[PDB]
Amino acid sequence: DKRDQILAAAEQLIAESGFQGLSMQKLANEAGVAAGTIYRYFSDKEHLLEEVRLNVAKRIASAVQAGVNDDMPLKERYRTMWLNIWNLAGSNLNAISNRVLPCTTRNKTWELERKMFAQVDRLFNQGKEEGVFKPLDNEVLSGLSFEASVALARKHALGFYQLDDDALEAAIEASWDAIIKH
Amino acid sequence: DKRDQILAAAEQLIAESGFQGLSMQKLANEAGVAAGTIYRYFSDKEHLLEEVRLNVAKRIASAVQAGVNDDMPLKERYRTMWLNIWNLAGSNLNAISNRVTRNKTWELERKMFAQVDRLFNQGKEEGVFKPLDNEVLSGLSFEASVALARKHALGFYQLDDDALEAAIEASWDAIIKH
Ligand SMILES: [Cl-]
Repeated sequence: DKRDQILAAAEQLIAESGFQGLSMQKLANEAGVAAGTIYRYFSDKEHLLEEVRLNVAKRIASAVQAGVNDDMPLKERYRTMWLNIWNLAGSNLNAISNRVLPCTTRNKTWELERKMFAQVDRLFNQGKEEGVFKPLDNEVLSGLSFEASVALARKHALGFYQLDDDALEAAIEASWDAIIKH
Repeated sequence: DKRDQILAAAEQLIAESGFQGLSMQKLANEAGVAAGTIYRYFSDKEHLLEEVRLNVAKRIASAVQAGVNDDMPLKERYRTMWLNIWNLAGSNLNAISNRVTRNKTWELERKMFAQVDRLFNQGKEEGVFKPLDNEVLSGLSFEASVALARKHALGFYQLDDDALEAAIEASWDAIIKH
């Protein structure tokens, strides 16, 4: 089964030179398969692209959630994921997803991707249940904390500022302030 | 206006295809000119691109700081900017900026956002804000406006008014001392 190999080649090419650039021929060349092999797995370029988006979302979700267990205290689960996000900066996953349609597909993709972040939801739900977090939708809590520090990571990896360990922990703490009740 | 036409065409191609779809041939064709005319008005693609970046940055800076008066209270300026950012989402201009360097370019760009720096410097000097770097303070607050606004413009998630007000307060919590 060459599906992952093809997705890996595809993702590399998209990271490199984007969605619209993708050639089925170079894909086959880079994946090391005949063109015909690609069509045994994907009906056409457009279906391949959707599978790429879903596959990138799945990898991000497992990277973000790596090392988390729901036994940890809330703040430690938060810190772990926050730091996993920081360490994704400069990766292919970030590169690809910073681009990502109609809205039959657009909403399909969005909905399928949300299901993949089950431990992020459990953190925010548990926090709200415990009276620790502000009572906002998990999408808002995510936007105020995790999703925003993608921005810090991005701007750090691109050189806009250097952050020492004291400074990083200060950033983690400040973002926690955004989501906790005061 | 011919120069400006080329610049607008450049920005449009970039909005559609990024810097990787910006070839001089494609631009000539998008602007309805010969490629020579491009070389005449900019010297080369690098210089065309620096002008695109500066143009786009100035327009973003203008939008971000619209209606901000330096004498108003700290939190009022904050709110105005947070909402200005929110309303950039889904725009033409945000598209082109998303897709877009020298030290001189960055120095010139930063000067355009001087009000944003004065907000953070004044709040730190007054003991209101956490003593962090302005880029970090901005990362902790206004980038929440960007993330939320994006998801919102895409039609992914809808924030009613009370929720938007709460989100503005929450992101203020990130940057103030407690
Ligand atoms: Cl096969």
